[PDB]
Amino acid sequence: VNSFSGYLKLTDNVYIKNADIVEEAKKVKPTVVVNAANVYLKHGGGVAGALNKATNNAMQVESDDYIATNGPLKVGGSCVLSGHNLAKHCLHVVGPNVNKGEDIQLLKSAYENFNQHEVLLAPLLSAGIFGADPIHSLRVCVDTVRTNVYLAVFDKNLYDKLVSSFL
Ligand SMILES: Nc1ncnc(N2CC[C@@H](Oc3ccncc3)C2)c1Cl
Repeated sequence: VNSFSGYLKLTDNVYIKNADIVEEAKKVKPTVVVNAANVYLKHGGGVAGALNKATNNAMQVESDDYIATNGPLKVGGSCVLSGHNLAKHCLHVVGPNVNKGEDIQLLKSAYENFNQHEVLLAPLLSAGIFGADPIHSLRVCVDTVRTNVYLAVFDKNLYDKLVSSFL
């Protein structure tokens, strides 16, 4: 038993809710919240901009030190940093950005990072401003992640389409 509430169960291990991941994170304090990161950990907009704003820019400060030491992430890669006031840890995961021309096949590699964590609160990777189809992202999630994932979908209209079209 865990503290996630109001989720619809899609599979043995994937759950989905119409929720703001920031508000969801502040209430649940999950062990891991996933950020929709880019390789530079520049948290300017979308999920990343929202999560970072909720940390009063502490996520960005930590991220800039990470990049100065380690260099950029790979598309499809991840790093574990602090969850600040939102979670114990933040798993920064880089899905391919279609608006930058990145290969969509890298979406599966991106979701594989979730398997290193038993339970996660996450957005749909490569959705929103990353330009991929969220229905495809949900399919890849279900077919790749084996650990327990709680997906927060900000847009109610999108949440209803994802559920109604789920196979
Ligand atoms: N998945 C998302 N994609 C893009 N923007 C989002 N947010 C939530 C509200 C606002 O973010 C904050 C964050 C901290 N204080 C007030 C508002 C935009 C989200 Cl939740």
